Amino acid sequence: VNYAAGLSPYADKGKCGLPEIFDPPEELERKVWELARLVWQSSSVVFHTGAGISTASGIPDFRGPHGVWTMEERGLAPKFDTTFESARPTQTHMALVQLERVGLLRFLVSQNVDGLHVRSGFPRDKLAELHGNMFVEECAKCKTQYVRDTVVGTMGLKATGRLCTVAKARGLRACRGELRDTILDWEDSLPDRDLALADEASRNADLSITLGTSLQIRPSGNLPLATKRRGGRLVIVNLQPTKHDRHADLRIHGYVDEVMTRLMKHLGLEIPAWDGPRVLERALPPLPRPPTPKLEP
Amino acid sequence: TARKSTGG
Ligand SMILES: Nc1ncnc2c1ncn2[C@@H]1O[C@H](COP(=O)(O)OP(=O)(O)OC[C@H]2O[C@H](O)[C@H](O)[C@@H]2O)[C@@H](O)[C@H]1O
Ligand SMILES: Cc1cc(F)c(Br)cc1NS(=O)(=O)c1ccc(NS(=O)(=O)c2cc(Cl)cc(Cl)c2)cc1C(=O)O
Ligand SMILES: [Zn+2]
Repeated sequence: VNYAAGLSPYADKGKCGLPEIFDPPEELERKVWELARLVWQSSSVVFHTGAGISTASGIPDFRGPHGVWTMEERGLAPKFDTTFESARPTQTHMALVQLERVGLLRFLVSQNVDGLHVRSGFPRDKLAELHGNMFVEECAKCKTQYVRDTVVGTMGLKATGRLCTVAKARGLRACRGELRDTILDWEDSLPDRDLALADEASRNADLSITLGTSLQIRPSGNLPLATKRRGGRLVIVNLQPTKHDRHADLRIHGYVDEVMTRLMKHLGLEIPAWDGPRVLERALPPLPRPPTPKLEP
Repeated sequence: TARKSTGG
């Protein structure tokens, strides 16, 4: 599909280029108030993110009106406003960080390979990156991951041409195994651990909220349904329709940054600014739950 | 081990 990238040209791209819907301003405000109630009211909240949450940073999505697959399907080159290294976390990224700090977010499941959740400061132990991360390479022998500052340079679980530097438990001489990228190609198996954690988080969630995914790729796209299957609610935030629209308790057609901005105001939380790449391996001890938010005027 | 696809 990406020719020098060496990825499979046999992929089903799914449904590309559906038109975007925008809920009218009055209906948006009402729906976002309803989301805020649901966040507050709910104990276990899981977010599911896709490419739609990095469009504001200048990274294209896959199946939107100017998505990478959409353009390929109609014979055009994709367009990218920024590089992966120089992309900046959005308000949505930064909002999710704050929601995690205050205990309003149990787990975050993402299909994005852009590295922006990690670089935003979001704790890695509350994050499943189900399709990989451009910045993360992994040792074939011992499974040790390396988070880098620049993209590792291959895709499709290929060798990056660097070796493992871990000194072993008994002997403490270098492992030397082959480091590979973590970017899944079409029909590669997902990461065992990350999927299991995402699945368990999703099963036991009482609210799943999807942001900026069309939910066409499995198993990622079906994880938000497991929530509904055990009595939970499902909120879908997306400009295009999604594959699972019919199962949503609440559906919001608007820009995701707007929704998250309004969501945080209703909860009385500030969205932090971003200092720069800050890899956080373990979640900091929880901030106290904020004071009860005020009801709709 | 579950695979990344559209599944249909
Ligand atoms: N600012 C925004 N606000 C809300 N929605 C938006 C915004 N920008 C775009 N969207 C919506 O965001 C949605 C993006 O959906 P898709 O482009 O299918 O990508 P995926 O992340 O679900 O995952 C597809 C996987 O498949 C690939 O092969 C890779 O492997 C991916 O990991 C669209 O419906 C847009 O309308
Ligand atoms: C800084 C850098 C060092 C490298 F070694 C390599 Br390779 C690339 C970069 N640039 S990067 O921003 O991180 C970078 C990383 C990955 C890709 N992906 S890609 O497979 O080329 C590709 C991109 C798009 Cl939008 C459409 C298609 Cl069809 C294929 C692009 C860039 C970039 O050039 O924008
Ligand atoms: Zn190793």
